Amino acid sequence: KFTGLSKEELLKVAGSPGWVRTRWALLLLFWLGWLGMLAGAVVIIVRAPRCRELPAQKWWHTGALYRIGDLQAFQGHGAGNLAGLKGRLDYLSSLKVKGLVLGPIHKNQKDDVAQTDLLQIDPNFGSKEDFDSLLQSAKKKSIRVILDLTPNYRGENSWFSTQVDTVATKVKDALEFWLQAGVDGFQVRDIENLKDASSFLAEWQNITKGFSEDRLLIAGTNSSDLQQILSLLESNKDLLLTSSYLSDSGSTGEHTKSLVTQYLNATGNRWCSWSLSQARLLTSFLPAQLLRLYQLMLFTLPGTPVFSYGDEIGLDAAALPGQPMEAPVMLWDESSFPDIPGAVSANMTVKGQSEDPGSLLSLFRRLSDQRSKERSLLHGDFHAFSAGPGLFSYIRHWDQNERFLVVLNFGDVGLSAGLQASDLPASASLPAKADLLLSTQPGREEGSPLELERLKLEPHEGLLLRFPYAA
Amino acid sequence: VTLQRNITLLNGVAIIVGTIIGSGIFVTPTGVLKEAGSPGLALVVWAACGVFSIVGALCYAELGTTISKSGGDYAYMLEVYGSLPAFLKLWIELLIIRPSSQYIVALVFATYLLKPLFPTCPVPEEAAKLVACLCVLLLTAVNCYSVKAATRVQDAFAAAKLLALALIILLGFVQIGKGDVSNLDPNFSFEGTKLDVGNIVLALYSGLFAYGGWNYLNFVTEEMINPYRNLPLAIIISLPIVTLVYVLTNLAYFTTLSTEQMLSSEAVAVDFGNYHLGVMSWIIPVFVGLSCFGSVNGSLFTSSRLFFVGSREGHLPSILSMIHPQLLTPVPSLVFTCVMTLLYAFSKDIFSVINFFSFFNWLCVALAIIGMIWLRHRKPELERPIKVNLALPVFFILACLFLIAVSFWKTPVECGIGFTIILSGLPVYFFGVWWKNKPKWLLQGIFSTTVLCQKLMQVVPQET
Ligand SMILES: CCCCCCCCCCCCCCCCCC(=O)OC[C@H](COP(=O)(O)O)OC(=O)CCCCCCCCCCCCCCCCC
Ligand SMILES: CC(C)CCC[C@H](C)[C@H]1CC[C@H]2[C@H]3CC=C4C[C@@H](OC(=O)CCC(=O)O)CC[C@@]4(C)[C@@H]3CC[C@@]12C
Ligand SMILES: CC(C)CCC[C@H](C)[C@H]1CC[C@H]2[C@H]3CC=C4C[C@@H](OC(=O)CCC(=O)O)CC[C@@]4(C)[C@@H]3CC[C@@]12C
Ligand SMILES: *[C@@H]1O[C@H](CO)[C@@H](O[C@@H]2O[C@H](CO)[C@@H](O)[C@H](O)[C@H]2NC(C)=O)[C@H](O)[C@H]1NC(C)=O
Ligand SMILES: *[C@@H]1O[C@H](CO)[C@@H](O[C@@H]2O[C@H](CO)[C@@H](O)[C@H](O)[C@H]2NC(C)=O)[C@H](O)[C@H]1NC(C)=O
Ligand SMILES: *[C@@H]1O[C@H](CO)[C@@H](O[C@@H]2O[C@H](CO)[C@@H](O)[C@H](O)[C@H]2NC(C)=O)[C@H](O)[C@H]1NC(C)=O
Ligand SMILES: *[C@@H]1O[C@H](CO)[C@@H](O[C@@H]2O[C@H](CO)[C@@H](O)[C@H](O)[C@H]2NC(C)=O)[C@H](O)[C@H]1NC(C)=O
Ligand SMILES: N[C@@]1(C(=O)O)CCc2ccc(OCc3cccc4ccccc34)cc2C1
Repeated sequence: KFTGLSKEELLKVAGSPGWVRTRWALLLLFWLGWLGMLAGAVVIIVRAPRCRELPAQKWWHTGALYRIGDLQAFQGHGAGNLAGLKGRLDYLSSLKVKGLVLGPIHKNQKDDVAQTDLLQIDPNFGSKEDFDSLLQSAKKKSIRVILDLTPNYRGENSWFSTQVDTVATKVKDALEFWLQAGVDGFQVRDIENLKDASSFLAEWQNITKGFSEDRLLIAGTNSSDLQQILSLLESNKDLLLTSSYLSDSGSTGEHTKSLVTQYLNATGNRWCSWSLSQARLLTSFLPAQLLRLYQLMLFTLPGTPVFSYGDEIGLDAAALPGQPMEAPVMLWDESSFPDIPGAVSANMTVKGQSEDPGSLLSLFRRLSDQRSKERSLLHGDFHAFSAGPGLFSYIRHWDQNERFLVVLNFGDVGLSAGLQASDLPASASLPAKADLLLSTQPGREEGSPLELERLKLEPHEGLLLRFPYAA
Repeated sequence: VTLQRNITLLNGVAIIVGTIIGSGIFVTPTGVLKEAGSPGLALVVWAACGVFSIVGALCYAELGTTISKSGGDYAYMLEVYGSLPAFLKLWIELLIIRPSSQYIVALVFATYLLKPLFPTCPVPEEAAKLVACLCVLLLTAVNCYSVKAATRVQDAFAAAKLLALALIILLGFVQIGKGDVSNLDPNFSFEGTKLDVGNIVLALYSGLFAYGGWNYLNFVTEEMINPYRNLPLAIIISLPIVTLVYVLTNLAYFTTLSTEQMLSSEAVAVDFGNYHLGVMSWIIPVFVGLSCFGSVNGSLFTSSRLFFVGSREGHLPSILSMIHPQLLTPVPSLVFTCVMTLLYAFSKDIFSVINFFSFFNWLCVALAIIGMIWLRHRKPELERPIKVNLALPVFFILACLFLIAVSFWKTPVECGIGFTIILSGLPVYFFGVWWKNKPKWLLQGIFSTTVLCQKLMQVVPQET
């Protein structure tokens, strides 16, 4: 029309032979190029390796457990009943705990065996109806409830030293009673005082699994010997066991590294629980300068971390006047500890530490959401490797997600890292430049990538570097 | 030889519904919940974007019945503001706006159709790029074959995506029919509403992405059977259906998952299928791909017709707007659309072009509606079958100017780059359009390549 031909000229010029063959050849060439692109997409899709299948986790695989042994000392005086515990479930949801090990609330008088009853509630905590309301209130907050069924919890010998059979007989009915009531698990402590111990846990684990597969059973010892632990873990393998295996030592890092790796080796990389005791705080075994390092360690090891109440604020029992070491008072606000008024401080309480970004509670909250969200920390693979003389370094990696690298300094001198990897699998080998997610000590800005060659660590520092799946 | 009108009322309804309901209902809710904080603020954002799009569609129905020529939102600016702003709109609407909008939906199609082979895993990227290019090439071949075939494709895929969203909605209804509510408590659903309207307008942009394509029947007029009735009746029927389905789909999303369950998710429809279905949960990514296929088809249709109209005004080369006889389809315009859409497959991240150019995309609509008011006052000798109440265009102009002025007030570093790319067409306008009396070194070569493309594609000029 304006820069081209018209109808008739084109129809008598572009109708000649050759041009028809040209446009038909271009048509078939276009369709063969389309089929070539389809084959190139198919052989790229089948060349992709595959992707791994998820291990079908339980609810206690996805976070931490929280032990509240003494209910009176958790809230305080005048409110130490089961009904007041409902008011703290919004605070417990800020720590992102997945379970709750309530202490033994049953009616136990004293060392007489005939008067105690594991079916009845002690009246100084409440009744059955405010327990049923507590279970339904915790069910809405996505928090499970585990009931401690240790029979003689007011006394020295915890399993009724006279005989063994009837006290183990009432536990068998108590499991079925409280499972019908609607609890999610049980705990028994001090099983080293239990005669014929390993053949009772199998029966109780059988009943607890025969009700449902989503039910837990925790056992607790005061042992530190590895073989006494493995002997209890012979026929049982889905049993959770809290002990004093890490409460022994750890002045050097090569001791803690060997203690973790030998346990994971001798067990067979099965699912375990990481703790420091069965009913004690972290401050009962560690000085105050190592409380951040062990909190970084317990949240990144392959298992379930278990804590007592007050371990997120560093609740020390010996840092106050006269008080039992089995039940310290939880420091909610500044007006918590009533007598000797003027012994608590601002950095010793919950609300004082709930604002400070460089606090201990802030570190607990920043670890407890990474543990319950990231895939290579939920069911990732573990690999430790050799490092500088005093360090503990390891890597968590699941399939193709974000890889995590933890470096810990269990010593009092400034060290260079020297991450001589040299033994990792080729899938999860170290990069040249890793990022930073947090640090235990202030004086580092978070988010900018370092490089793991001249990596320098001040004393009692812990690093949580991360790096993505690449090649 | 003309373009031979075929579009019925139901075909126009299918065009608008299939082009609007693409990928945004399956991708964007995480971005809206990230900037709103609370689910109730997300639902009021979705309803606000719905009412905004309805008001703009009524104004565009009145404009499309007034002027009634093809290539809408560009012919309406050419009628009022002359040739240079129309060329600038056509330049930007070509280069950045059309192939990136097609390539995004094609890539979402390819990503979601390959999810059952890689369930918990990142899809390999070049397989997705190749499958997206295969989608684009198949749809442009179908469009080059016939127009009735393309309308049949759009009809079938619009019905398919409607039934898919109906399935998701009825699953969300039977979940709340099981006597307990995860979300949607009368006092909990608003807990988390942040603030800072600057952090609210980004959620408004993320919601307004999912309503894009509401004015495409204005592009594809001059091919409608009885346009003066069947264009506003298509708009009125079509766009209220989208808003209701969008708010019900968000409501069904919220009663399966909690808040930060969705804030840290990757595909909220795949998780929804994982919850309410065991095996046979691949139905939902299959249906997401089937939605994005029809959306790509409708966008290719309207883009080809826009460049067809833009060639007729002497703003583009005249090899475009040449119809092929015995098929009666604009073959070189379709080839030119597909070539640009495949050319934008070289970018790594192309989602970061939306905030570079949203201000111009709403500035052109505001300019067209200002021109509509000025044409109603200046030139009242036209036949107007529909006449909107005033202060609907005035409120729409005020809302568009609010969005423009706010986008120059929170993120002004991308709008400068966007305005830098806009004025790059000003050398191009003064070479080809304004600069006549060209040398014979250039006119004979342009004539030769034009007649060569004519002999290749067997296309004649228009005139009938
Ligand atoms: C690509 C495969 C598709 C198959 C069909 C082929 C169709 C080819 C369409 C090409 C479209 C690309 C050009 C876009 C439109 C711009 C041209 C225009 O508006 O002219 C109308 C004008 C109309 O001519 P008419 O057909 O004689 O009316 O077009 C021309 O005169 C020829 C223009 C050729 C454009 C080639 C690309 C040039 C890009 C700009 C280069 C820089 C020029 C400025 C110099 C100073 C820069 C600092
Ligand atoms: C960069 C530009 C110049 C390249 C453009 C090349 C086209 C993309 C190729 C691809 C296939 C070719 C043609 C293949 C077959 C022909 C014949 C014709 O098809 C028919 O069968 C018409 C007879 C009938 O009614 O059945 C119309 C489409 C056409 C021109 C096609 C138009 C597009 C062609 C020229
Ligand atoms: C839901 C169904 C339609 C599947 C959609 C995907 C299909 C596998 C693809 C492959 C081939 C495509 C189309 C190829 C050409 C046409 C022929 C067309 O029939 C005609 O020839 C009408 C043209 C005329 O009458 O002149 C109707 C079906 C259609 C759109 C096909 C519909 C199916 C398409 C989109
Ligand atoms: C319970 O654990 C035992 C071994 O720890 C398994 O076999 C049961 O053994 C007891 C005797 O101690 C019998 O009373 C049961 O009848 C046995 N169970 C059977 C035969 O199924 C067994 O693995 C566990 N029980 C179940 C039902 O799984
Ligand atoms: C666990 O605690 C007990 C009590 O302090 C430790 O001592 C045992 O006490 C009981 C009676 O109280 C004796 O019958 C045992 O013989 C004592 N154990 C030993 C080894 O003599 C016990 O040692 C603690 N366990 C560990 C591993 O330290
Ligand atoms: C600890 O792990 C090592 C490998 O990581 C294993 O030790 C092997 O033990 C067997 C028999 O005990 C020896 O025959 C091999 O030579 C040992 N290999 C190495 C590399 O030490 C084993 O899995 C664990 N060790 C033990 C004693 O069980
Ligand atoms: C709370 O803060 C006070 C003051 O910031 C701490 O008191 C310091 O304690 C360290 C070691 O105990 C001393 O080296 C400083 O000299 C003390 N400073 C002052 C001003 O007294 C107190 O220890 C902190 N409480 C806790 C539990 O860390
Ligand atoms: N509803 C859709 C969906 O897939 O959900 C389908 C159709 C469609 C059509 C046009 C559109 O415009 C997008 C856009 C606007 C302004 C500037 C841009 C710059 C670059 C790229 C795109 C820009 C959005 C959508 C989303």
